[PDB]
Formats: sequence, structure tokens, C-alpha cells
Amino acid sequence: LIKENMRMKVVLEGSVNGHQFKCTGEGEGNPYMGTQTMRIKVIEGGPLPFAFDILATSFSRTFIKYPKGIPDFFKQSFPEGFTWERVTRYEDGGVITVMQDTSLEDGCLVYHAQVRGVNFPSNGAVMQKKTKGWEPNTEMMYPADGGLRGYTHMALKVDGGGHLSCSFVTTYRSKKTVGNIKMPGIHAVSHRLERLEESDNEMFVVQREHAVAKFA
Repeated sequence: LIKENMRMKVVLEGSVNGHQFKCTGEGEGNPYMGTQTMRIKVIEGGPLPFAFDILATSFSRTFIKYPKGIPDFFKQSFPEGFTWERVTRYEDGGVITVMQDTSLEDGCLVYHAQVRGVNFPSNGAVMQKKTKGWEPNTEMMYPADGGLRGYTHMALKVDGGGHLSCSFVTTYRSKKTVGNIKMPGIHAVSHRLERLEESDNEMFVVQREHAVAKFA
């Protein structure tokens, strides 16, 4: 069901520091090479009064390059797909909670994400739009009662050479109601999320990710 070329579409909605918004995206990638690109529009609430970087990691686990010898939980979850649930905590006080659903409809991956961010300091880099993308990172993946827990410590780059550290656990759960899933062992996933394009007030963003599974 997961072909060498797959398309995806996404709706992402919620609020950060009380500011309500909605974004829509579409893209494509090669799930077996771990590559994808997505074009994203802010369709409600724009221009956002915060860095889009905080939303960027919420827009795609089907596109990880897994070796033969590490079972691929996400690809095996289809046709039904999977969900993920995350709480991201930032060094300077912001917390963002995300719930995501991943499905497959008529050959296309479809994503719905609900986001709620609070307590980002008003004078901090997020709310002042002084960030400059994510450092590449490695997500540890742990098997947990028929799902996976991912654990990431990520650094958001900020103007003037700083970074904001953030951490999170992600809970990945299968939606499969018929069929089997071969569970992997502990492993890691290397991520590079790159901003390719943006409009002036980040109302339009193109980003790409490269994700590769490796032994831990």
C-alpha cells in the first residue's frame, strides 16, 4: 500500500499563546528513501505572531528509510495507519501538546493534527520570531506494549547564535484492527528538517525532511 512515490495531505490546527490558527499542506516523497517535501499554507490566523518552526515538526513517520533487519512499525500499520501524541517542552517555558492521526485514503496519506501551545514567553525567540530552524537530531525509538515511544532532545536555533533546547516523548500507536505488526527493537532515527522556502510572514512554507533508521 505504501508505494515508492507517495503523496500526503495535512490539516493542522490549534492555538499558540491563545492565537488560533489553521494550516493546510500537501506534498510527496519516497517512503523507502526517507525523503519528503511538503508545501504548507497558513489559511486561518495568519500572519502568525510566532515562529513557524514550532509547528514544523508536527507536519510524517511513513517516510523513514528502515534497513532490512529493523522492522518498520509505521509502514506495517497500513491500511489503517497510526496516531502519534506528543508534548514538547521548551527550555524557556513553552509547552506544546500535539495529537495526530495518520490515515490512507484512495492512495494518499492524510494527516490531521491538533496543536495547543502555551506559556511561550512574550519576549522569547518564539514569540518574537527570531528562530532559524532546527538542528539535525536523533530520535530514540523504544518498543512499548505494541506501540513505540520516541524520545528526542532537539535544539531550535535562535538569532545571535543561541539555541532553545526542547524535549519530548512521542507516543506512536497503531490503528490496525486486522493483521499483524512485527515489532522492532530499540533503534534510532536520524532527522534533518530543512526549510526550503518561505514567504515574508511565513504564510507559505516549503520544507523537507530526511529520516533514516539506524541501530542504537
